[PDB]
Amino acid sequence: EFQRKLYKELVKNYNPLERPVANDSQPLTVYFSLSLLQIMDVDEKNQVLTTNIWLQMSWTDHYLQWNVSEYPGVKTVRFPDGQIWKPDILLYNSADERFDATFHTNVLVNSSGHCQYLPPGIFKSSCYIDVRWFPFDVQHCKLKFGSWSYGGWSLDLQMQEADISGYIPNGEWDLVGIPGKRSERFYECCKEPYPDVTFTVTMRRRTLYYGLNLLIPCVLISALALLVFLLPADSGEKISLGITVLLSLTVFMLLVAEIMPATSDSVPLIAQYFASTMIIVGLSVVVTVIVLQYHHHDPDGGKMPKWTRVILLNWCAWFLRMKPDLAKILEEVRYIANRFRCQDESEAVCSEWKFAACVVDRLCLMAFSVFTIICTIGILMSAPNFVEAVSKDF
Amino acid sequence: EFQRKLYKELVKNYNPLERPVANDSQPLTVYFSLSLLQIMDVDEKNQVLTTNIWLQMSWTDHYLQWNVSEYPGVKTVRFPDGQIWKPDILLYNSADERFDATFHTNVLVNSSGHCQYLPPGIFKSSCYIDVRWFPFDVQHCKLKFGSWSYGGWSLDLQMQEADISGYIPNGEWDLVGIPGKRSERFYECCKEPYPDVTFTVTMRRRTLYYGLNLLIPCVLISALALLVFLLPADSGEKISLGITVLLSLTVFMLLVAEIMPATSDSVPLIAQYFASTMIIVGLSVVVTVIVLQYHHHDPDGGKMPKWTRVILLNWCAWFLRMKPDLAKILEEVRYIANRFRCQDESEAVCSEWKFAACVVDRLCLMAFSVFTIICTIGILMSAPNFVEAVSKDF
Amino acid sequence: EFQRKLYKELVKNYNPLERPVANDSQPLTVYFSLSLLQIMDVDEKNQVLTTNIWLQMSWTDHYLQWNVSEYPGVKTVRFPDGQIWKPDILLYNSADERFDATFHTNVLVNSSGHCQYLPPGIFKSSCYIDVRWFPFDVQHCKLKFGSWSYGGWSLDLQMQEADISGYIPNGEWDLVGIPGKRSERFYECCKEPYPDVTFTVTMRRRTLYYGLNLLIPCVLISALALLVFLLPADSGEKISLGITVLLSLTVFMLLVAEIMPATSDSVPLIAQYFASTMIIVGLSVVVTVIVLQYHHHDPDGGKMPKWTRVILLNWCAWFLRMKPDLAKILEEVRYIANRFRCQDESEAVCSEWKFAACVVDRLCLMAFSVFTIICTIGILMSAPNFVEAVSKDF
Amino acid sequence: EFQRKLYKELVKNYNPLERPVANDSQPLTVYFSLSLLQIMDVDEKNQVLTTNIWLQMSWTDHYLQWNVSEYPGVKTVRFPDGQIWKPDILLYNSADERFDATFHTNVLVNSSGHCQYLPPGIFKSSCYIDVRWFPFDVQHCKLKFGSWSYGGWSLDLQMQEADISGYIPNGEWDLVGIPGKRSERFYECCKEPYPDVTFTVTMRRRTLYYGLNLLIPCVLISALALLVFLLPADSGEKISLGITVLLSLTVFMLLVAEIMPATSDSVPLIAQYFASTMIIVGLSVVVTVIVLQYHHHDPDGGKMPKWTRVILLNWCAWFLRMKPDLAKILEEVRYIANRFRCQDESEAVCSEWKFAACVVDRLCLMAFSVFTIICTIGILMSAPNFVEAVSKDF
Amino acid sequence: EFQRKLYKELVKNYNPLERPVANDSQPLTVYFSLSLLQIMDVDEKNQVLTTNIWLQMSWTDHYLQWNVSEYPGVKTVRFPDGQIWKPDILLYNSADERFDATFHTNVLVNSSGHCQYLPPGIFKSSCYIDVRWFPFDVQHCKLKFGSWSYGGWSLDLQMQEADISGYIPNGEWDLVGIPGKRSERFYECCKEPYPDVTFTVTMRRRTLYYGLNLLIPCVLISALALLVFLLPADSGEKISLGITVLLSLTVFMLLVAEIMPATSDSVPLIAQYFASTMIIVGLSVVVTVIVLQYHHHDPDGGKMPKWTRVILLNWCAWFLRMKPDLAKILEEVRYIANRFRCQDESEAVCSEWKFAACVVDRLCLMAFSVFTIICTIGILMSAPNFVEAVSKDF
Ligand SMILES: *[C@@H]1O[C@H](CO)[C@@H](O)[C@H](O)[C@H]1NC(C)=O
Ligand SMILES: [Ca+2]
Ligand SMILES: [Ca+2]
Ligand SMILES: [Ca+2]
Ligand SMILES: [Ca+2]
Ligand SMILES: [Ca+2]
Repeated sequence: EFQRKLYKELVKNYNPLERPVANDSQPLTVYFSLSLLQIMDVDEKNQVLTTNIWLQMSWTDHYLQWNVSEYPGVKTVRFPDGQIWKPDILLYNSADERFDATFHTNVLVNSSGHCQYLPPGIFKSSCYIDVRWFPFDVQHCKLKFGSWSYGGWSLDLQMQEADISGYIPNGEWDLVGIPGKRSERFYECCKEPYPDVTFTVTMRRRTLYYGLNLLIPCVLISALALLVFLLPADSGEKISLGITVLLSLTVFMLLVAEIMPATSDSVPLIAQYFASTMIIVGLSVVVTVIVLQYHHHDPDGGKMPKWTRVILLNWCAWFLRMKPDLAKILEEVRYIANRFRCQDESEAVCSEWKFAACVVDRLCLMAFSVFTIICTIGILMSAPNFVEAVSKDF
Repeated sequence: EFQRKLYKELVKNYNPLERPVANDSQPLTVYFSLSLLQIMDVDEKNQVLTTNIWLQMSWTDHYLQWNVSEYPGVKTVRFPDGQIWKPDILLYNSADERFDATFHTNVLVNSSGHCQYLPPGIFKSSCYIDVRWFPFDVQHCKLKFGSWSYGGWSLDLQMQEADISGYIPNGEWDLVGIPGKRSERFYECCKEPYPDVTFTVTMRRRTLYYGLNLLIPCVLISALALLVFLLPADSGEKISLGITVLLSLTVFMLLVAEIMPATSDSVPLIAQYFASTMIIVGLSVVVTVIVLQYHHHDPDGGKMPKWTRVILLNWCAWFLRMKPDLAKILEEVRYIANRFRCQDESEAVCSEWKFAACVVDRLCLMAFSVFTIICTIGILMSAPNFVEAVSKDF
Repeated sequence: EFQRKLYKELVKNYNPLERPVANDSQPLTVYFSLSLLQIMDVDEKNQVLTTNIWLQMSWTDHYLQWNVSEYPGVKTVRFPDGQIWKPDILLYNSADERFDATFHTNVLVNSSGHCQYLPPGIFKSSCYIDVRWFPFDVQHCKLKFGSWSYGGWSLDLQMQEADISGYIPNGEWDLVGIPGKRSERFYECCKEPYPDVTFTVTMRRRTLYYGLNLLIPCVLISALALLVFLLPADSGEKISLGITVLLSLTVFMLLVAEIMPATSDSVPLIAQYFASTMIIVGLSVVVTVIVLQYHHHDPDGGKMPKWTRVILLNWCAWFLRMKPDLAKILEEVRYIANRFRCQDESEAVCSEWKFAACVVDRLCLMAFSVFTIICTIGILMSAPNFVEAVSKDF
Repeated sequence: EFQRKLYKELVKNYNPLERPVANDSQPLTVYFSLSLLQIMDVDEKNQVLTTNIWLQMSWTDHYLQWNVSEYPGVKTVRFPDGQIWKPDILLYNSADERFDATFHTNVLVNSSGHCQYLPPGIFKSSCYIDVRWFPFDVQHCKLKFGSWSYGGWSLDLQMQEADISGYIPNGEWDLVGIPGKRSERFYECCKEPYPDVTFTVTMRRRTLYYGLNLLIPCVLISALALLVFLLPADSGEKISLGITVLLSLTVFMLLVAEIMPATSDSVPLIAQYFASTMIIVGLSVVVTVIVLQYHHHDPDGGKMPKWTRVILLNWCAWFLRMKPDLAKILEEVRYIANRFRCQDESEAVCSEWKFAACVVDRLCLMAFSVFTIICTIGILMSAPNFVEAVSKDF
Repeated sequence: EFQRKLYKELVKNYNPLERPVANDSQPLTVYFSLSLLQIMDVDEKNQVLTTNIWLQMSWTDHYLQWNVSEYPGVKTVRFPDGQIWKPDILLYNSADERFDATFHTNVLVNSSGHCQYLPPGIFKSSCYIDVRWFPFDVQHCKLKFGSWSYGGWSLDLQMQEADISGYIPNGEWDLVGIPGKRSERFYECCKEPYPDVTFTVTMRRRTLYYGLNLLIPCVLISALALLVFLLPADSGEKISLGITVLLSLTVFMLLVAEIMPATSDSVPLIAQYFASTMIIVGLSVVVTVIVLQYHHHDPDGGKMPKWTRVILLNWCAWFLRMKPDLAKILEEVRYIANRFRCQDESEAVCSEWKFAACVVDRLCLMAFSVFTIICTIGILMSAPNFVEAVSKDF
């Protein structure tokens, strides 16, 4: 009886085109805020943040006011899209093909004209995603909101603190906070300035998944590449082991190339770590080739340079703690035995060259172990957020 | 004649904005429920549940009432979207870019004003998908529904049991049940509380497909890694077999990484099982390198430590039940034979070192077999739902 | 002059809400049918059938009637969506995010009120896709259609034979037929029953593509695995060949896992055939390891069990049709020759062990050939539709 | 002043439902055509042609006529969708989920009532894509257009030549032409026939990309498979080379399987060429196994059949142009030398068997070279359009 | 009070169909421009440029004028889509399924009738993407804009400089500039010409990511292929190394084939560089086979041609700076020693053939190093933009 009469009196002469203020010269105050429910996806390749957000706009409408004594029990009214004036607040850095992803809902309005409008939405926004320190990265994704066509002389956009009380954690991102800032900017379109309200979502990557799928797999494969330095040369499988580990390393390099944006603003930390690992395994194949040359050295070839027999077989070999008819028979058997003696001297030279290969294996075992550890530790702990990651996520 | 007259009388002065109650101060009771027809997809990567649902809302409309004696044969009427008041019940945790995925249909209304509204829909909802016990997991996906803009003082949302009579089974998920609960919650938006009705779909993963594509393939590949301990060392193919099985293991690790969400709330069971398997095969490559060092040991190198000739060649080798001119000719032939004797002693030392490699193969064959069985059995039967899975799905 | 006057008289007092019958108590008869133009896609992973369909609804409208003598040349009229009453027939098992995929078009209406409505559409429907016999499978995909909100007391849905005259064949599916059936069902929503009309599309998979991409590639790779039994052991490439063929077999297992739905209602025929093939190649690697143990057997190790020298070197080797100073010189040369004699006896034992490996190769060549043929033939001809496939598609 | 007055007079009593003809009994002539701007994509897997098209419809409207002397400067008027009658011409073989992909724009109308309507659009259409001769294929994709609900007694659809003046070439398809044909067909829906206008886009695949990504890579890999016949047997890498080239061949077979539709209307040319190449490399692995059996033949085994020592070591080896105490010492040394002599005869037999392997390598080098060339040339030049391709694209 | 009165007076008799000019014979001037905010994506495979753009249209409306003295404080008004006349400016080369991707917003209008309309949008446009010089390419993507249905006699489209003040850099593309040009063209549709305004976005690819993911990985793999020329032949791993590096090269060839459009307008620079690298590694496998033939040459086979013993073992070997009863015993031992002597001469011939293989390794090491460097440098520095790339991006 009363709800029917109010809806009829409130729409008399109403115009959703008119900005709802008593004095046309003043700007209309609009308080903007939002509630962050869920971070659905951070698309590092497309540089897009997907979020589930309820936006919160509130203002006063001069013409949507009634006396609750004259409409008993009628304290709030509701209006759908197009039936009352709303602020046309849009996400400026939308990455949605439709641009505006807001699902339109009612505007709630109480008897003093106070209007509340909380349209839900799944929003996609453009966010520079800084992959310099990935997977130990912190991202600061901006969500810029402002009236599209109402400047500051017409619409006084004000900011209120973001709501995270109903926020649902994500398993890949720890929300650090959603600080906001109201700015007043000029655009070359217009002489009037246009206020906006930007919310910056500070979200920290959780690193357990990436530790177990990217960082830890790489360390063990790096350790496998050092088993080439422990394989005997006579096994015949050093290059197979080494080059196969190297082919195992490209699957990870393509996994990173597939998830990282194709940008030149910097080189990700993961890229520097995988590139260094692949250069340490790629250099262990180069060293393996040199080792095999020493092991398979032709004894009747060039003698061992004196610099080599001291640098390897003395210094490094100490540091590593390795260490008438009867005369014709005589002539003929002497040839057989002398042939054996020549084979022993050639064999001794071969064993001497083989021992050099063993020393080079041990040296480059130690050398590549130090390179792996320092590069692994140095690259990973160069990230500002590495210590925080191992404390919280491990 | 009568259907035409009723549709004309029923819309006189009607307003789809007005909540349809006789006394404005009372809230309107709305019974919400749903019918689960089909679970279309559980997206574990995007944390999204897709379902085919008919929602069921029912209420009374004070103004949609007629006397069937005055409209003979006219017992029900129908109204499309926007022509009569409806409750704006929305899925709160929608994951649809449009947010609201409901296909709007008629509202059926009989002569006493009882309104029935059953819009079908394909819904996408946000569901925390707990992959801790995957593939023997049970999921509890919530579907939260409530009026967006009508609080409890206006809309008394009530719950009714979910319908599963027309439910069509899925081959990957056994519906355990769809219990629902009506809750009354406060939000920082509003001083009035807002009732909602949540339905939790309890669905058990069926594990035959994952047994045959993830778990069983892994067991056999684990068994293949133990064939390296049975390959003779002289074959020249131990590292090839071992490292190739290890490269066969990464295809599965990338298959899991591709279907699992990138989260740090826990490590899936499948991840722990594949990671342990890859550490058992990766450790069989380390042990294989040690075996080859023993087999290819230089006889003129360091002698065998006394601890090694007892631990392996006595204890473990028993447990495993393995086990003037004529003088110049004399001098020259004595060298040939003594050279042969030195070769036999060197060969005996080599065979002794080769026998150690064989014992180490058998020990690590048994040791890695126990590790594989205990890790396989221990990790799999640590799942609460493993026994149920093998009973129902196998 | 007359078309303008008819469109004006026909809309006087018309209501698209009113069901178009003269007697409100009777149900309106609606004949439903469809024309199948093209099967666009059978999505076995998502269990979705895509089809290009024109639906065919026809009924009578009491108020859309004129005398063609009074409107010369005006024999048919046309009305767009929302301007005249239509039946709200929907696909019940729609898999489209919008649910209703029908493109709305005109309703044609002649002078006696007969209405024809043929909206085209690309439809996606939920279809249980039975992959038990894939790729020799026949599918029976249902398309359930009925009025959403009009029960049987209001809408007498009747069925007419499906049109396939304009059907365009697909290269993967031979349409067997589109039988339909009208059913009358009750739902827990409603006390009134709701008729529906279901069309079952019986479509046979054409198997040439899958013969050439799945079945034939697998047979040849199975034959390659038997070449390991023909490779000499001294080549050093048996495990490389065997395990490489095994790695070639996983690419196919992942191709099947990617196109098959992740369901536990059964194991596909292709899964049983590839799993058996991979178990025959995986068992040829196990047997290869045993062969290499025989070939590389240490002659100074355990002697050959008497059961082995009869089972292999007699039975199977027949079946397969294989088959003062002068005394010091004397002492020293006798050692050299006796050392040679011991080497010959050790070599004879080695050749004896090598011959056992050759016999085992031939036995397991024959044994695995029979297993491959019987498993290949047995699994493939266990399909009811295998004989039909080779007759029609090959 | 005049544009305002014309828009007001022209809509008086106008009805967009009425077909715009003076005599209702006559059909309305509509000239249909189109402008082909760009071929966006030919989807061979989904059998869908995407094109950027402007459609061109023109007709006369009896009621949209004015005297330009009475509306000075007003020579054309414009009307948006729904405000004037339009022909409901649709693409019949649309593959778009919405079915109708036309972007609606104004209808231009001059003073004699002539209406021009050029809606742009991105269209997806169903096109049988004949992959028999891929990548040297020519496709004839039909675009069928006709009024959905207006038959020939109401709408006289006429055809005009297609415009390609603003056509923008594509790098994969050379437009050969867009011939059109107007047809008059009957459908089982209706007793009246329905004219349509079909345009067939004849487009020739440009083959440079596919020459460099499919055909040329395959030829070189085929040539690599012949290097197995040049590898010495003592290298120990024949199977590794051969089987690795075979694994290199499957990456291409899966690339083709991924881009080709899963159809059984024929076997593509590329499929026959890759299948023959893989059977020539797969047969070079079989022959390699036979070669290794000859090379590793046990000298104490079965003698060489006389047919083998003539067919290979005579004929083919000519064609290929290959080619008291002193008596105890005597007894003992005679054994040593006779043992050497037996080793030489066994070695001579081994070298004889090794020479057979070399001849078989050279024969099968020549034989597989001829097979590769004839199969490569024969399969490729069996395409009708191969000569055109190498002339235009190379 | 005044905003309400202006919105009411301004819509009296207004028609959004009427072009807003005082004199109908004159064309309406419209200034078109745009603001480039962000380049979202350059799709080289689909030939589509995605951009975030605000379009800027401005014109005068004769009927939207008021005296601000009569409406105090009312200086601007706003109108939504369909309520006032707008120019129907469309992107001509749109690649969006909807064609028009513009998000409609208000038109701002001040008291002298000046209208400003800045609809945002995410636009997809067809752009010929010239991949000839990829990854050192510069692209010139056109965005053609014009009124769809208003020709030059009605709509005088004028151009204004593009705004890039709010442009946000992209990590893959450096915006070089957005020059625009206004053109007046004729179309076969129409006798009247139709102005358009085209903006060409000149964007330079940033090459760090592609240097590290495509170019640098390829160089090192090319260097690895040269390690085959340093591996000793006795290692038994030359083909394994060589062919494995060749299989490592196909992963890159498929990565390029996946991101490049399938076009025959040219061969990309990356394609020529990878194809040359794969032909240098593929030719190092051919040369490796020849080397192994020399190393494994049968000493009892054909002698070394005199041309070979000079070209390799003299010239190239200097350039490279490589370098009664007692008579029976006598007869028997003479055989043993003469057998040894024959083995030494055969061994000397073998070592001579082995030395040739070593020289060929060193020659082809140097030769392939020069080929790699010249092909690497020559192909890369043939790009006009290579020097700019290394200066700016490295
Ligand atoms: C505008 O109105 C004011 C007061 O009503 C008047 O003085 C002024 O002349 C008007 N301007 C025009 C251009 O008519
Ligand atoms: Ca992420
Ligand atoms: Ca699932
Ligand atoms: Ca299919
Ligand atoms: Ca194509
Ligand atoms: Ca790009």
